[PDB]
Amino acid sequence: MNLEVLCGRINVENGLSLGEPGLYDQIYDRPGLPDLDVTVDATGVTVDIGAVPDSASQLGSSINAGLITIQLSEAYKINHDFTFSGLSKTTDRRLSEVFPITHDGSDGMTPAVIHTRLDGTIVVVEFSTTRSHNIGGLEAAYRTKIEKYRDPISRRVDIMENPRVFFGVIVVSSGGVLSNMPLTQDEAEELMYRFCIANEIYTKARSEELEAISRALSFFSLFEPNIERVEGTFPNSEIKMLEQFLSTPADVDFITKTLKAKEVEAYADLCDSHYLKPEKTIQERLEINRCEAIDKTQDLLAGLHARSNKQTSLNRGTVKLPPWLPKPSSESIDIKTDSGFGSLMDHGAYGELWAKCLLDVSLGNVEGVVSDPAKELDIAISDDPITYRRFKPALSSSARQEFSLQGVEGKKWKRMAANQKKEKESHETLSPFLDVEDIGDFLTFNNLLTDSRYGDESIQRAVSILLEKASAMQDTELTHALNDSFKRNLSSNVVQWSLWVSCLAQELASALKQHCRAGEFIIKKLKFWPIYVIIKPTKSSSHIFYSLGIRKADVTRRLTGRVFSDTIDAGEWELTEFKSLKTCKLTNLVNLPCTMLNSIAFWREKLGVAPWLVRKPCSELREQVGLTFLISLEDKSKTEEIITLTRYTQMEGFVSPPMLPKPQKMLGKLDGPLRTKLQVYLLRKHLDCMVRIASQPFSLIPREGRVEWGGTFHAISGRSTNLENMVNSWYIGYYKNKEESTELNALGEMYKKIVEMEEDKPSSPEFLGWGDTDSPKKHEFSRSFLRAACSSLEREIAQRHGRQWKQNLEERVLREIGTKNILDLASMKATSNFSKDWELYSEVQTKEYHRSKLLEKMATLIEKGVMWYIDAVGQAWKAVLDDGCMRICLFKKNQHGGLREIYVMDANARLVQFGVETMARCVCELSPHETVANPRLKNSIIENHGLKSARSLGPGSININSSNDAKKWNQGHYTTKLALVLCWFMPAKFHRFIWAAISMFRRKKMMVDLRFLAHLSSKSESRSSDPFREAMTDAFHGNRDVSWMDKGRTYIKTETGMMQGILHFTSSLLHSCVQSFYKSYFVSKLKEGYMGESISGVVDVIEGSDDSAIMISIRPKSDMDEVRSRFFVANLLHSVKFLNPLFGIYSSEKSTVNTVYCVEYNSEFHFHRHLVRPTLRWIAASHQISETEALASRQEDYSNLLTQCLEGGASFSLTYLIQCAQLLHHYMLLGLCLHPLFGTFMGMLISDPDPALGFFLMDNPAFAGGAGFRFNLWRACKTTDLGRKYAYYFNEIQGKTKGDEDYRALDATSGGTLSHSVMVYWGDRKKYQALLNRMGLPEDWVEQIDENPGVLYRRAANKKELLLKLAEKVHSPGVTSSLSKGHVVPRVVAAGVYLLSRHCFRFSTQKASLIKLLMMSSISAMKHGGSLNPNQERMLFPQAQEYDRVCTLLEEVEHLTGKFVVRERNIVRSRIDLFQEPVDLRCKAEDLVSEVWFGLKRTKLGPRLLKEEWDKLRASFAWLSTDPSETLRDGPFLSHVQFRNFIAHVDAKSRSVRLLGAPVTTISQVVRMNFFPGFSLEAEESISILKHVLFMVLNGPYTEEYKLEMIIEAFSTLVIPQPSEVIRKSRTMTLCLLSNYLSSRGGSILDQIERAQSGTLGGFSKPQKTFVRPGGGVGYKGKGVWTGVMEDTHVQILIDGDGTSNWLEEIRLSSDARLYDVIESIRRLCDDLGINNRVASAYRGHCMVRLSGFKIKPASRTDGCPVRIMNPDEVKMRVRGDILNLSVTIQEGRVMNILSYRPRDTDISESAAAYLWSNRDLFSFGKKEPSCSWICLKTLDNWAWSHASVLLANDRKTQGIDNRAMGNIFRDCLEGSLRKQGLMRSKLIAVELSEGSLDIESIFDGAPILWSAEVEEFGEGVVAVSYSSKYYHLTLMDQAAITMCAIMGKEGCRGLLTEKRCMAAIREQVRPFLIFLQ
RNA sequence: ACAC
RNA sequence: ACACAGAGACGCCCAG
RNA sequence: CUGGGCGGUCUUUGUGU
RNA sequence: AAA
Repeated sequence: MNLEVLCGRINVENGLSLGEPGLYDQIYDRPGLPDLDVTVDATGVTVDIGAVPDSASQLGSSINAGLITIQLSEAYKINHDFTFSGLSKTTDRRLSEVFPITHDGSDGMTPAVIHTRLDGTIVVVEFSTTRSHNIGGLEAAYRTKIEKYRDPISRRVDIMENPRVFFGVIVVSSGGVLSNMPLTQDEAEELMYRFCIANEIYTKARSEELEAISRALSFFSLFEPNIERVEGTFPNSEIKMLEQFLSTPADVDFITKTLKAKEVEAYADLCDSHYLKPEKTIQERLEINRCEAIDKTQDLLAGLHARSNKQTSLNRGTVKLPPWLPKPSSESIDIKTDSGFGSLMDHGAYGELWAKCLLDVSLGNVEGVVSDPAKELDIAISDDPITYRRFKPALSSSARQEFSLQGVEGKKWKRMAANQKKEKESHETLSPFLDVEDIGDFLTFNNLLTDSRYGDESIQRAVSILLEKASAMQDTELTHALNDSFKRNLSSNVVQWSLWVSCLAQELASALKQHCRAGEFIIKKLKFWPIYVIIKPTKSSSHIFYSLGIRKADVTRRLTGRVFSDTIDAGEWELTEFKSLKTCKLTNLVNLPCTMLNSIAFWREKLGVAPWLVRKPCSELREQVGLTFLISLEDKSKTEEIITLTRYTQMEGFVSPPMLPKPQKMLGKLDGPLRTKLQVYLLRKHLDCMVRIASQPFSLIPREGRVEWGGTFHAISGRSTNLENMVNSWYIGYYKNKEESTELNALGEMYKKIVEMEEDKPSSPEFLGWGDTDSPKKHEFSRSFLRAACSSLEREIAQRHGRQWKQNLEERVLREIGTKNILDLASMKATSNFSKDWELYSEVQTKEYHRSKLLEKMATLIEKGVMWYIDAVGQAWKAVLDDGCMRICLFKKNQHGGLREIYVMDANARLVQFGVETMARCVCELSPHETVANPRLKNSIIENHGLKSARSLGPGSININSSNDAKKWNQGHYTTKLALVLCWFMPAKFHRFIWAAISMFRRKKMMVDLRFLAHLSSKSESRSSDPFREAMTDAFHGNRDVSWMDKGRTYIKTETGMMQGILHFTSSLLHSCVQSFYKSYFVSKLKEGYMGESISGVVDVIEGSDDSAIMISIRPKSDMDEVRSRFFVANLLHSVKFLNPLFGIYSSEKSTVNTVYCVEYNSEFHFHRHLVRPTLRWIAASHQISETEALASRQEDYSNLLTQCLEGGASFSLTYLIQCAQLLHHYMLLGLCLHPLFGTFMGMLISDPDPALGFFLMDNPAFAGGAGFRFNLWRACKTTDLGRKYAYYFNEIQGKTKGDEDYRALDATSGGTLSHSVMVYWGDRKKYQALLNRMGLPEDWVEQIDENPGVLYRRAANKKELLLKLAEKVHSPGVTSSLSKGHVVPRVVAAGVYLLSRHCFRFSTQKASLIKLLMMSSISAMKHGGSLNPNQERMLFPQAQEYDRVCTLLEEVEHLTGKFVVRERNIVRSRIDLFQEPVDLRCKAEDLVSEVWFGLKRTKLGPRLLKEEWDKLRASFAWLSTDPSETLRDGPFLSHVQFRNFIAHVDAKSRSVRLLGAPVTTISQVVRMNFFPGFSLEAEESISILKHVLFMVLNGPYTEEYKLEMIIEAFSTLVIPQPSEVIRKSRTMTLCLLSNYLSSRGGSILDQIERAQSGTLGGFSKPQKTFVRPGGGVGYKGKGVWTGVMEDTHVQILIDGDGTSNWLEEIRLSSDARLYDVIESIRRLCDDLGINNRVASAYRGHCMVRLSGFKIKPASRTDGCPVRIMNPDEVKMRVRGDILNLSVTIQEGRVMNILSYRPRDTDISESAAAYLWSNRDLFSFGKKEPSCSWICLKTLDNWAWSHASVLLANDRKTQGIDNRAMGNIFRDCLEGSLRKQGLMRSKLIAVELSEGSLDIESIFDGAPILWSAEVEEFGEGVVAVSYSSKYYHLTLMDQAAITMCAIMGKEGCRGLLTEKRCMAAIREQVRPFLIFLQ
């Protein structure tokens, strides 16, 4: 009954003892069984245990009666669970805790019992049970459970000083207890009786990576959704339809007939809508289309004018801020004027209070008018110790009335006649005939781009000084020219206006939180400008009101145009009426100057204008810049809809014959109330563009392979421009703020959208998944079509994947669900607390609903005893089923698209939904054409398609594309259909749970905002015009009946649709099924169509969720063939919209069908080879910051936003200008225009430039966004006093400098930045403290983390560690702190007035300021006077080698001397890889620390290498100790959390940047030909020269003897350093070993090769046969072995491959001494060489240790690989076909290569060729001057080429020129050279009854016929296969090619290249040009 | 940051 | 002034 | 009909990459 | 030369 008694029943002796197995047998005459009940429901297994029968031996004492609960997850092991429910420990312990770590790979195997016996000894007891009625099973179990632990315990006890260790395996069964301990027979009999009870319970109830599989399998097998309850609970939830759909086939007659009907309907609509028979011509068809567009537009205009307020002339500005540009100056308060404060009284109410304020200020105090610079100096110097000016004016009644009209004090004057009049008139729509000429005149003529002549001003001087201090790192003239361009942009008329507007908004944001008494006003002066603002602050949520007053003798300049609102004139002064802004609108105002700078820079770069040249602006720049200015200032949600729709509108001109552009479709969304002038102007321009593009398609102009579109134009302005400018002009509206506050008068559109499809729900359920339908109405579908689509996708997946795909999918989903934890849930996402309580209004009117985070629910679940995710599914399901509904809350996120309808989710619903989401995500990852779970397929389907069509069809193939969308993708997908498709794509076990989960979605009670219901219930009268408002009001008040109400409740019921987002993969899988069925149908129709001649074609489908693209390519043979094929493909693509309603899709009207060489899948516009992605969208989002605890993380986020701009296609100069704008934004949020003490902070920053102290690191101009914050930090450390400060800090960390208390930056953030500066306070911790004390976490988590540092690298063992990790995640600097947020930027910028001088920055107890911290560091960093040694740097910056390599390339390109050249059409997305993980480290720091402290195999180094890496890490930190506890006491930290953060934060990361440009060391090409569009930058060691030589040495026309001779010469002449100790496949070590083999300046060559490879010396003694996969890549299949020497042993590893898998095999060894190091090294080697371990070895004979999953197998158990124990003068150089193999010529039959070297195309540089050419009298290639032009990149002119041709002749031989090599070398090189400028082409039964409009001839009249237009394929795959040749970037004979072209005209050999004829006799003129080929 |  | 094919906000709580 | 002090105030951000 |  107690473990300690039987534990102490043993004797203690030296060494491990396995005991003696004692056989037991029952003798006590067990009477029978107690009361046993099985009640397995979904919530668990409740077993009722009665009183045991009375026994003669009185057994069953500890089986006392009661109720015991067993979870369904832990039901696969119930016999063992209940057998030992007694003496089992109430804790769990790992072997690494009680025993020293040996790194043997079996130290994580936790046993059942680890008992620290009371004699200071250790014992282990392992339970076991066998279900066999004999002793043989007992013996087998005893043997297995003794071999599982006999050896590792011996390994750990050899080290242990006291070997007092005993092993305690008990083999319990039905018959006997085989044990090596002396057991009391009563206790043994009791345990046997418990096992018998558990066995009978298992019978009556059943009716590391393997445990999760078993748990999930047992749960899903035993889980029982109450379907009988479910049907009565949720509608349409019967399993009968599901099993019928699974059972019955698809009726082929129904599918056939429906296909015929839909196809003829599509044909009829195409004929009658796109202007077909009676036969017309394209001109008159376009004229009729234009007339139809005119008719529809005038109908819309009439329908909008009918609902307007007439009033053709109306006055209100579109930018409600005054147009004045004042000259900045020093801070001063001048009040008195010439006329005095007596003329201001007689000018109105505004003048009255503007005189009152000035009278109060002048005859009073100026405190609060401006922030004093002295009052805060005393509080900045000091330690541990906002004041707005307030005045109440006279306020006559008329003035109060006028203020109440404009919003000020406007609530008490609510029922006045004038106020009610204004309220009546404010709800009146305007008219599209508004006569808007002010805006049109403004966007042609405006002074915005004129310079303001304001170069020297205080804000400009401060920003310029900061810019120069940033630029101090890079003094190149390139940087100065870009900085002068930025200064010139900064001096413009519009940015000098936006600077004071941003200052005004920054002052207003801080003033917003302040509150005033009734009648009070606040007067403020802008910092640098003589502008006075009177501020009336309401509640912070409410609007804040401002009036602006200026001297009017200081208004030096005014922005031109009538768009700005009018200003009251007070005589001397200019005043403006009070205007209103709230928090959301403020974001655009603060960010206006950066926005305008990014816009002028973007458009200047777009229009070919370089930054360095200064020119008069053109018209188009004014248009775009003014439009951005206007739309940014107005910030209204209706305005940006028009431009986003003009995107779709101008996507119609790419539609080709036989269809006409039909843009008028978009008018169904343009019908919306227009309440401003800019909206009317946008509507008018949009309709004019609509008419223009309806009257004429965008012309396609074929060229010599190139295809272009012409006639493209701006939507909102007349000017015609390039296609890129139009595509980027579409996105302009994105400048408007994405997040805007939703008022209570809104959200009615949301409820209208939700319930719109609810009314149209069908009542007969026969068509909702039961029967087959033709033309369903709004929600129905046909199960035959659904089954056909899912069967087609099943066939496609089974073709793509293996035939066992379902079994592996089941294993995948079970492993995913089983490994899920509760802690992996939560993640601080909002949930819904809607329950039965809230469902009754006026019960809940008193209390206020609050949404809560999932973290609290997960805390309650953790305290509930639930640890895995699968243990809480049953309780959540029961809670849902006991409620009969799922509860959903609502929020209105605003998206740059239309609008979002976000549905929040209840915690239990989320728990149930997560499982089916994972189940659908796995099958989506198995799909071959989806993108959401397969990110790869997005760029590998639309780009492979050109290559695939090239193979399948042939050269000169015409492509047709479609772009399909969905307009009602959220509501319309009836849950039955999703459940049917999903259950079709699953095994049978999952089907029940899946169906039950989807059945929950049938009823979705959604909470309506209680504040909205407060005013809905208070007004029983409906009034209004929109019928939905009246419907909801009547339904609530009950004088109407709708399904979606229940007579006075707070929930709107809903039966249809899948809520937006919560199902993201089931509907994606459905859409993939639809796309696959469409592809199959298209293939079937293409194989037989148009009279039966098979139109050769390929169709490739791609889909996400709603956006999809169908692409069909064809290759015709004649004009009639071309036109008929194009018409047939057009019909196939047009039938999609008609076939779609058979599924629940409902094709959108924003789709684009029948486009030739254009496709827009996911906003990536592929216009033939040109790939266009808008950069304006990411340039607009450049300056949206996130809240930061530290200060360097803000700059890191800025860097991420800049890098995203770089991905968008922005030029490097543009990227640098955007970062210059970001600098200004960072300093403005820091306080550059609010805090008086900023100047002192600026001076402090100049002396000490430090990241995380407010200094901004500026990137190099040539490479701007490619390199993250780490590279900038490294460069500044190399070349500033930041190196001194970092060295000081790392001396504090190393411990050689005390520097106690303040300083000691012992904490680091992401991106390798360490600082002790953090503003934890962040405007207090009320919400944080509420979250902390609401959850029952232990507030002493650091004390248990210190004593148990194990849980920082392990997933989960027990609940206490789960609670510790939860407490860690609830105190993380980012995960919990950042998540709480509203509008981030105003909240941040409001802190700019106290951040600089107040106590906010904690020392990472007391708080201080930025100034205080800088003054404290002013006596530390300067005083330190050190530097960074290379070890210190190479652990502060592990990637330093790549950093200096990149910096060398960047340093080379500085000079601004270059040529504008011709632009490149091809334009693709290359992935240049930079800053790869360095190889000379062998591991990372955190995983190495985990290996040393706990023995977790995260690194792949073993005991010797582990010890070496630990030795150098000790060299880094002398107080690092193996034992984790001794490290915390010595090391300068506070807890293992701080140590873990510090270790993990500074590391090497695999940086990768994608780009957009010409296809492609490779960094230099991007540096040159990406700086500006159409401008090469034209910039003017030892191993680079060696690489450049050896590339053409191995790849060249030379002879093998001459090859190796010049190899030896090149190795001897150059100087190569000694090799290093790398861990992976490197080439520098191979070059060094190759050099040292010949120089012989070291030891034995084999030893150096062995140690260079970290102890590995071997190769493929028996290689494997090579097969070429489609793309090259010779793969290794067959039988082969690998022989070498690992760790002073002899290995013969055998490899076997059959397909794309290279699973390993029998591992032959030579001794058992160092198996573990051999295993680690062999794993490393197999990872580098591409050898996995999945297939178990076929061998099953004699073996000792198996190998499966690259893990140690303790036993032969789980059969794997049979690991069997059982001349430095013959080496040479093979040189045998461009591989420099060395070989050992090991025992006869094998050659055993040891080193390889493959010269690639990258290793070519300009300098090396010139230096070799000059040093021609230094090597052996100086002779044969026709050669060494193959080694050095030369240009062979007429005489040199004549010399080469004379040398060639027919057949001549030289020393090493060989024969038949010059032929193919010249062929490849010069065919590629001729391909550069052109010349040689690159890589060369629903029938329509044959009716015909005019035999499809007049339909295509005047068309650019394309089947003879030599058009090329498009796709990054086709630009790579053209560059796949090893000789592309060579200029061997290019002048020869241009002279050939000049000789033979443009045509010349166009014949001979195509068909052999030029004039049949040319001979001596161009004979060598033909000798080159034939 | 994007897409629902 | 914001929001709106008229729902709201234009300050909230307490004391007299 | 006048005064006062409070207030990341309130939740405002779901699902996946 | 295997991604």
